[PDB]
Amino acid sequence: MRHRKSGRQLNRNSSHRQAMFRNMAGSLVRHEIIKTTLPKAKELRRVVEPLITLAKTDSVANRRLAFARTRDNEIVAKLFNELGPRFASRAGGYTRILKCGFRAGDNAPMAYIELVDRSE
Amino acid sequence: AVQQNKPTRSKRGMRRSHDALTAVTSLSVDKTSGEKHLRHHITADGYYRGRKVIAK
Amino acid sequence: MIQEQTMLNVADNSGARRVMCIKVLGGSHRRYAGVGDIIKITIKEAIPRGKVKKGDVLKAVVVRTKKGVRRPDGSVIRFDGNACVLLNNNSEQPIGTRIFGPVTRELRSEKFMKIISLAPEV
RNA sequence: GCUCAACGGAUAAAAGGUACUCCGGGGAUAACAGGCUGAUACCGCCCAAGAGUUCAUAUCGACGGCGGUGUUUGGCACCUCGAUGUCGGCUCAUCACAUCCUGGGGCUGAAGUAGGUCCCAAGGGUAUGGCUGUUCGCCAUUUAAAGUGGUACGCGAGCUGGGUUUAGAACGUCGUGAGACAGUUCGGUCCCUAUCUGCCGUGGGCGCUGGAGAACUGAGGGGGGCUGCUCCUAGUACGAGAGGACCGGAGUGGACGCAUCACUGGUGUUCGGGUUGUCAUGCCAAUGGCACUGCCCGGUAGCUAAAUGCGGAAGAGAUAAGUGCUGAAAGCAUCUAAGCACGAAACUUGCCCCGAGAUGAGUUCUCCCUGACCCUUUAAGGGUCCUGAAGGAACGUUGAAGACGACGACGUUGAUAGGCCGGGUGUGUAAGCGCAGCGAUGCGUUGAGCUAACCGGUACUAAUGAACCGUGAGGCUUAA
RNA sequence: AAUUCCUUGUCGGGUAAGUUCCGACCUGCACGAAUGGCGUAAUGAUGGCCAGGCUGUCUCCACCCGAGACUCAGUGAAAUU
RNA sequence: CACAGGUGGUCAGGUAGAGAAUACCAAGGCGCUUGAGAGAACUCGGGUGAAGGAACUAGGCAAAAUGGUGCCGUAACUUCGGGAGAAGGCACGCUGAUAUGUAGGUGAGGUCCCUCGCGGAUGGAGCUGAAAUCAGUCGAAGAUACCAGCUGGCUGCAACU
RNA sequence: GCUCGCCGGAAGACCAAGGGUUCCUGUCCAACGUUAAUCGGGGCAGGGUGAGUCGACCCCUAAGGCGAGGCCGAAAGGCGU
RNA sequence: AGGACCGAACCGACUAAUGUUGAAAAAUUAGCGGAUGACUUGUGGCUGGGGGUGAAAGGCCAAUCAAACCGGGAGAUAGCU
Repeated sequence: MRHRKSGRQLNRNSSHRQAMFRNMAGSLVRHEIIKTTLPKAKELRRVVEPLITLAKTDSVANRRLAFARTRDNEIVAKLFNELGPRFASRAGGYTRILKCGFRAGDNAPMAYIELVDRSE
Repeated sequence: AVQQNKPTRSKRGMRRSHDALTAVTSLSVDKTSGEKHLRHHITADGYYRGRKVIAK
Repeated sequence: MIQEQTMLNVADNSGARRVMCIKVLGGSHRRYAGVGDIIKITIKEAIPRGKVKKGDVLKAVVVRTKKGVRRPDGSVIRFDGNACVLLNNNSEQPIGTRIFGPVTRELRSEKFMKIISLAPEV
């Protein structure tokens, strides 16, 4: 019974869920635009936006927290060097989901997730 | 577990009366490109609400 | 929260050390005896040359539980063990003289006044 | 020349076991359950010898008599052998009333408490364990009570498989033996994805007569209806005492039911921390992966019980057995014939929920549409152009709503979801740095760092201009 | 008694309560001496009984994590009739 | 059947470990030929659980529990071997001193000798290396994970493998 | 291609047995692959297996088989030097 | 030393759950017995159906066993359906 609960199981155990969202957040920070499934993007919001919010104040402790949650020094560097200064004047809403049809293989609803000002 | 009597064409059709597909009610027209698209979905060329937010 | 088959310590000098509840008295299908409730017990361990002896069947009153009592303000008093005080079957007065360990005010009824009087606390 | 005697005479000549089993048949024919019957069984009544301290009928009732049920044991062989799974247990029940408790009452060998028996009454309630495969039974301890029966001795396409009823083995007994035993013992495969009826939930369609949005009435249906103990009246009535009430009133419990999360807790693999082994991020330091969430310690929201609120009613109407008042037939007497008054947890209401497909489709309030032409089998007819209202639906962000439908909130005229800010809660003093110590480690910065679902805010992101369905005053008759 | 019908034989032990178990008895229906009798340390995925510990076996179920169940796209059976 | 099964022999790295167990890794190789959602009943495989603790049941079925090393201690009975790991109790991580690595193992140089070298005593450098006592110290817990006996009593049968 | 996860006394490497072209390249996706398929152990075509030293053959024999003459047996045939 | 003990490989199969139109015409998971011996295993050989083999269960003899399978007598016979 799901009364007032948050988070989608996505038909995975918690370890696989954490690993998948770590990889997907790395991909989104790297490329600034990724095509995924709609619910996966809905959860990638909750995974990626706190990380960019953490990337505002540049400190060693925040770098180590980001590396703990990402396990990619290139992603941590890009966050704290580019996306912190980029979004420093924005109160949340760092991302954008655009629905883009359905997957041919399994008819899954598809969405692009983008950073709100990528300019590419 | 299993039938005793063969059901009929009639009962088959009555059971299938709820299998009809609902066609798309109305497609939305892009304000800039004028393309037809599902509402709240981007166009085939990559437009949405008059803005070209797609790499290709 | 005392059922059938549950072991209780004895908080009196009647002689019994451990007793087992074999019927929760009251109504039909009654499940649990809390503090201040009368139970039917069998003695499983007893000091030699005591008032009572092993195998005896008689009545007892629950005076301490691990489940505890709730007070009207919402507080709970829990104990590290379940203990009872032996009673005569046909008179319901305690067999022993001394009471060991604390009790609660749930025994503040006209029948358990003799337990409350000789209890060391509360 | 035949006890060929099984006497229309199989051969001159012939016994058994099969549970290691087989094949053709039969419901022509047994075991289960069903059917007919009702000897038997159980219950009920008629007579009254007698028992009952005197006393047939308070309570019993011999010798004998008559019914009822279908309920035990049986009788029959009607269905089933091209299969209707057997005993007990668990889960879930449902009716009857020949009532176990609780209610009402007559009599009593009813002084009181407590009982007995009979009549009315089926609303609700109606044990836990030891032994045994058990149903029963004995025992222990309870309860207001632990009712009696029907339902395929209810319930295996719901569970089990202890017992019976396979194949292994052994004891006693029987038999020359193979084997056998209504003797005992140990072991010993229980399939089925639900088409139809039914039932519990939930939708789509059309209808309800112009469309749409709400709010209702309530025909009808379902739920619920249990009870203990203590105190007062009152140590009163009654009683030689021993004991000890009716009626009425108050409190406090057990079981059951609904709701809920304020509290006490459980859970909380989405929060924090400790720690083992190993790999890794170049290395220290710090983190991550993996080992049941590695193993543990706590713990948010939600869900939840053991937690805590509430409930069973009172009242009314018509009555059952019963009690009467007046009162003739029948000058009296009589509860009854006329008439009148009481009378129970049973009935109808009152309590809660569903409820207009209630096709007998109901009522009320509000909103909306007020254009031209052609056509002909003239009609509640067809067609073109203009128009497309109220509203709905669809789509999107979604919910303490939900399997999917459905239902509720919201879509820039915006707090609907995520984010963000502040708080709160949880964990328990992060990392970096400094100082002390040889070192593990400790102290300070520091109740620090981090913190899911929570609370209060905030348009940062996502909820789009549109299109889509839905029309254009709504039949006839009679009457006012 | 792996053997005893009556039988849950009797008495005792253990339990609140013991048709099972242990010990004794002997009216052995229907033990008995290499189809061996009676004991026996050790051994046993062997039968029966009792106790400590342990527990969701149970009172009485609650919450959680995954795989199905449910919806969507693809392919696409069966018994039976 | 592109099927959770069966199929002889050889090879055998690191860390921890008694180990070819077990955990995590290397070389090397794979994610198992339908997926996407949702997060009802119920079923299957697991985690945890207040109070009680076998009241369940035909039966403790199944689960829970025990579980390592060292030292101490160890019953009836017995065929003198056993029973026995009976039962039961204590200790256990990390750091430092003893002792910049101790006891022990290997053993270069160099001395020396030699029927002579791939040589035998001396020597101890370097390398490896238990175990224990004491002192301190962190945690709720030091066998921390995986792995890893439940114990006892009475009795039938069959000696035992 | 980068991350993630699993095995690692195996889910890694190599043989015998068994199989027979499944091996490698180019091309195609009807059918086969429990879905799609550009992919494939699928269809089509072409290519690929080099030994004095590895194995077989070879020389020797074991269990066993066959077996000139022989013994035996209705025939078939059995045994055996 | 041991038909000794604990325990992997290997050989087995006591309990439970699952599964029973199975992943599987006997298996999977968790536990479980033996594990230097009366052990296990590869290659080849021998024993043939009223026969073999059997630490013996009527067990096994190619998913078949109180008398295998194939072909024949054979259209056995069937007072039965």
